[PDB]
Amino acid sequence: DPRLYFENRSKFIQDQKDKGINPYPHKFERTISIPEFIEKYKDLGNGEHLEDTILNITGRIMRVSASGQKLRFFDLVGDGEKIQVLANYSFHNHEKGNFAECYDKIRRGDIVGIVGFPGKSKKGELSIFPKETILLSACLHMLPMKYGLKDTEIRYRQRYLDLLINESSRHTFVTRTKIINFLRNFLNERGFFEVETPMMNLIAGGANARPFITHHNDLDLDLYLRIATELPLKMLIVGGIDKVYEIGKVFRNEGIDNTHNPEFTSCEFYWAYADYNDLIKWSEDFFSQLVYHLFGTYKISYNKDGPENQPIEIDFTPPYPKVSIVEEIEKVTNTILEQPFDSNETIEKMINIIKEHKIELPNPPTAAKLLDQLASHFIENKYNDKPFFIVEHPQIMSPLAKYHRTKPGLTERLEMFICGKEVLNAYTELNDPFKQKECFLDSAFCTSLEYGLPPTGGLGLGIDRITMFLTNKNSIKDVILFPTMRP
Amino acid sequence: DPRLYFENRSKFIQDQKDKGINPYPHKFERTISIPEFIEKYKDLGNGEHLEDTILNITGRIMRVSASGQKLRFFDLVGDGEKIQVLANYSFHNHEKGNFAECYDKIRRGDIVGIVGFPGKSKKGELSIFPKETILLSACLHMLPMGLKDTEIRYRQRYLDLLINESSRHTFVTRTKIINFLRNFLNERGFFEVETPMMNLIAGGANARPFITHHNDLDLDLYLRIATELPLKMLIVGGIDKVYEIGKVFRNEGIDNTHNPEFTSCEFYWAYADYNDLIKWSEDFFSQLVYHLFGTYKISYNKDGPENQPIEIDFTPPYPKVSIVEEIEKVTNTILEQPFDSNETIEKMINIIKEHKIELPNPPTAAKLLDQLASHFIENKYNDKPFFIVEHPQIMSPLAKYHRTKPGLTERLEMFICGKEVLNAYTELNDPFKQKECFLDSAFCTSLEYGLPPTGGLGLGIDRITMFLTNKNSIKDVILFPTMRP
Ligand SMILES: C[C@@H]1CCCN(C[C@H]2Cc3cc(O)cc(O)c3C(=O)O2)C1
Ligand SMILES: C[C@@H]1CCCN(C[C@H]2Cc3cc(O)cc(O)c3C(=O)O2)C1
Ligand SMILES: N[C@@H](CCCC[NH3+])C(=O)O
Ligand SMILES: N[C@@H](CCCC[NH3+])C(=O)O
Repeated sequence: DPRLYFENRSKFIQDQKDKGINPYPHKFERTISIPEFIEKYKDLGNGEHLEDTILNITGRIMRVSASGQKLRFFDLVGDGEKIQVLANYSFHNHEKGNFAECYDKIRRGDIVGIVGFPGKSKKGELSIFPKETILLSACLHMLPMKYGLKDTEIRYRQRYLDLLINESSRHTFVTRTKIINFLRNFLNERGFFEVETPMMNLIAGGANARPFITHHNDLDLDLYLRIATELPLKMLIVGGIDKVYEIGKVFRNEGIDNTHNPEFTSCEFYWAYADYNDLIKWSEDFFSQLVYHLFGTYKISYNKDGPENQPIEIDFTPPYPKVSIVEEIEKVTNTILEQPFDSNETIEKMINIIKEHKIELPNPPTAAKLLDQLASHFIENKYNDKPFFIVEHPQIMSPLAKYHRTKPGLTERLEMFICGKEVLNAYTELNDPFKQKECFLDSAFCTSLEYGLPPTGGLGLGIDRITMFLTNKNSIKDVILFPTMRP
Repeated sequence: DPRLYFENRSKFIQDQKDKGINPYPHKFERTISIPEFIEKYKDLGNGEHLEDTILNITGRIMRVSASGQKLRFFDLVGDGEKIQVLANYSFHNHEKGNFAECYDKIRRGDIVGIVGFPGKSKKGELSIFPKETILLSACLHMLPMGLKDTEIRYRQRYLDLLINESSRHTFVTRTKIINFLRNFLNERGFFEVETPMMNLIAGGANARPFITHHNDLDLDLYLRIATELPLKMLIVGGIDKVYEIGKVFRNEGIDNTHNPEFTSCEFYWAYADYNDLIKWSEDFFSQLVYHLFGTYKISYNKDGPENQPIEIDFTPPYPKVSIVEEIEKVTNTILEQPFDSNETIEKMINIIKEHKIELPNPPTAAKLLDQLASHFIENKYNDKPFFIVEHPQIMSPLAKYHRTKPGLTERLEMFICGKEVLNAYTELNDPFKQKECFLDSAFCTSLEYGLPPTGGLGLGIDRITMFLTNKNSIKDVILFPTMRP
């Protein structure tokens, strides 16, 4: 029980090897899985056995029970579904070892191949009746019980233990790929095209973050890891790919939070001849149909304050509330910020309302980062009953967004927030090389615009944050398999 | 013409802004795309006009030709398809400006917005009849008129995708291949996942890894060379059918068939053996080739686009050869075990020099066998893909020992024109038989909880698209490959 269980099971493998019994066989020819076994023999008669249809099935023993040395009860799991094993001495093929020698050797956690027939016990339990039982691979360690996990960080370290004990985690991850599959098929329906852009570049462009640094030995270059796929995707639209998208990982060297991770899955599409309204119409259709594709209703339950407090209802019914960033800030505080924002009359007009409201000052106090913290404390945690948009950002905050059609100083940028956390960022791209801020971003992108970029609108998604709200999870390490951990 | 055209056009759009014309308008809503335009109005009569059905279309001009200053001819390209522009003077709206100036400004490469009606040309071409054309995005640089076989096509792919209609046909099939692969595995109950690309140790293959540093934890991490270890750990977790189409990073040479980062897919099939992996690859490759072309045989310019092309027959089954057996037969020598013994190493050292082959340093057991297989097995059959099977355990640290032949494993490698596009074997699920479980301890411990008998397979997506798109270099199937400044 302490640590000696790892020793005798290890010697048990050696005792089987010396006696001539190979403990890890090569191939077991199973003819039926467990989920299909459940679907095929679900409505059998209580006590009915199908003796003429023998089946070969595999699985992992999760409960070892006995009753008289000649009747042994097991729990065989596989692909998230569970059936019972009713090993009876009279049904055992008395030609491959003794019954006791064939069943006293296996314990909890062992992968075993079963040769038997389907049937239901008198208690009404669908079970497989093995005439032959062969150990495929033994579990040398002591597996914890049901509620002996999902507490410590052993899940984030050894996820294979968390996937075999808690039905939640398996449901968290089958819904994660269900989202990615729904998102991939959603774009393909609109004629989008999936591509692959490089991840090791000589410049860190696309967003605002802190990059990584690696080195190529055969070339002697110190390359930067990407933070987004903004620049290469636009170059492909110049190449004729009007509808293009890409799903993949992006790297960030920021602080690790419950919504922040060193690496996470990104998704950016770029729609040619699409304006500001085409994006919000695309966003409201995507999130609404997604939660309806999963839960059958636009209203979902989500414990915002951990599993210890009551949840809050998140309504995904379009249209979502649109909010202007500069217009809402100057109303809740009645501090009129006149453009230009990078002046000196207004840059401290908002400094005297961030330290006056007991909020951390962001250094450097640039007009772009001041409006960011002002929006993060006055607009973000506004509508938790339903997601909302923060639209019409200033041009100081979005150096890659096209000028607004009428309103000066602003742009057509939009950010969707769920429970106050950004999960979407979209704007109409700035296809003017002369009205650009950075070309006076690498030259590979500045030269790409000089060849002609159509009026394009882009959008980025946070899939790792989306799965958090769509699975009632509060941490970023719950929605990814192997999060970065400290030894 | 040099940069003067780019600098004259840069001033040309500057004057257009001063005159009061926006060269980059915000929105111009189009009603129908160019591919939809062809699929609808193709069955018209030569010269038939539909002057009542007006449409809003967009595209990029790739051809400018004058003809009597009354009819202007253009080639509008959009989404890999082309249409003609019949700018008849009688149909032009003269209120929007001078008909001469409204079309003398349109150069090659400009993105324009056309408002007009469909129909066929006088000669019989499907054309669009613009009532008015408005420039939305101007191409300042001169588009290369086709003298494109240089090196700039790798650094500036957007130029290579507009001028060469052939390269767009190859990158569209690379997506169709991945779309076929994902659906192939998903239709077989496989469950796609995502393993972290930044691991504490690089494992799963045999290559030098890239190493970066995190600024919050202040320890150096290794970029993955293969998703092998994190995937089979999910097999221990209950996912009996798991795969991951993604990217890996290997820090080594850059040749026509090697890139510092490439796309690879690896699926792990529980309760499947070596015979199940051979049947899968034979089925997957034959169905993929037939899905793209309609036949199992294809043509491929192995020696280059100028030399004669060879044919590849993807009709299953494919030949299988044991690596240790065929090497002994072609060189008439016997390589007794152990393969890393001084006597066997010496024989492998000499045989490659009797036939004048370079020595792959370091002269080890695996390196000598790997070189002995590339210059004696992979270059003998090119008409069909073939499997090189039953590798020694010294060449495969993670492959299960052969169930019948001692000293070997149940490995299989598929080759096309002598290049490895696939690798598979039954996974070694015995934690004691691993020489290295005494790699990382975080993976050997996962085997201690019981790994069922499974069989994994790896695919080289970038190499597979090469032989299916008739490309000699791997940089031709990658959008933006690694390029030196
Ligand atoms: C491209 C998308 C657009 C939608 C918004 N997200 C936000 C992104 C920010 C972030 C920073 C970080 O260092 C670590 C993170 O895990 C995250 C994260 O998960 O989310 C970005
Ligand atoms: C997992 C797959 C399947 C099994 C075989 N291939 C081989 C892989 C090796 C490689 C190294 C490199 O530095 C660069 C490369 O492009 C490649 C490549 O394209 O192919 C690996
Ligand atoms: N790349 C942006 C999202 C897309 C913006 C519009 N092209 C980001 O990382 O937030
Ligand atoms: N990781 C292997 C492919 C899978 C081999 C079977 N586990 C490679 O890079 O070649």
